[PDB]
Amino acid sequence: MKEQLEDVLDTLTDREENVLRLRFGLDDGRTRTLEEVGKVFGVTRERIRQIEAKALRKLRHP
Amino acid sequence: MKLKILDKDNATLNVFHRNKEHKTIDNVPTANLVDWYPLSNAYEYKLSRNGEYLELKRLRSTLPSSYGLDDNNQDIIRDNNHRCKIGYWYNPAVRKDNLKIIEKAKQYGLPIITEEYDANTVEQGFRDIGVIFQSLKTIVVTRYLEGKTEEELRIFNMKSEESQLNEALKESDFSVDLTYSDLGQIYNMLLLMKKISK
Repeated sequence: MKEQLEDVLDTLTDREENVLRLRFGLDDGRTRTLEEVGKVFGVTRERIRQIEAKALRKLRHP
Repeated sequence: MKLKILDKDNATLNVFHRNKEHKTIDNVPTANLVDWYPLSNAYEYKLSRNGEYLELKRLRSTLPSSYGLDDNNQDIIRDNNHRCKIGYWYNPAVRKDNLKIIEKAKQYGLPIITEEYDANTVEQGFRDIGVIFQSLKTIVVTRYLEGKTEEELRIFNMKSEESQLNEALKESDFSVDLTYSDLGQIYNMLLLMKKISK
């Protein structure tokens, strides 16, 4: 789901999209723990998880 | 705040304005992003009350302060050297901090947005920053394991590499925080470069 994930990212803000790029290793190839990602954003593991959930839900519909 | 790079030369920017309303600004120049676009993950732009300016807003984050805005104080937010007049695409505060970030990236052997680059060199930059992240994750657990040197290391060591890394990161020093902040802004820069060079 490289194209579909991309269409989803287009609907998120810069910040949310980059959370997901980091998470899924879309740029450097390496997936990252919710904790690495949370540290990069200065937010909790849970907030990163909610962003990921929002994206998966968007990924399912269209 | 959503910046879309349409091609090497042209972007659009969509920002919250008021109520439920967003505004989309077209003909956004890609050339100068360093001078305006905040690289910090703790901030984003909103449209000013009158539509002439893009004004900074602090998100809810533990990341360091940038652009002289510690939290949302409209003395600084509304001030001319802290915002970006639309179509002028210059924000002195943002530019100043962006530039520190740039010099740091240059020091780490990463390509930078103010000098020439192409897709290959950006890709190499993402390779190298990935290496930095990984090494960092090794150092973080190393340092946590010293602290925190109790013979209960066995308890920690009952976890997987990921749970260990997670607990160490959770509990780390402010210094480590600063390293991750820096790297996050550099990552944002490399992504702007990737997108421009597509």
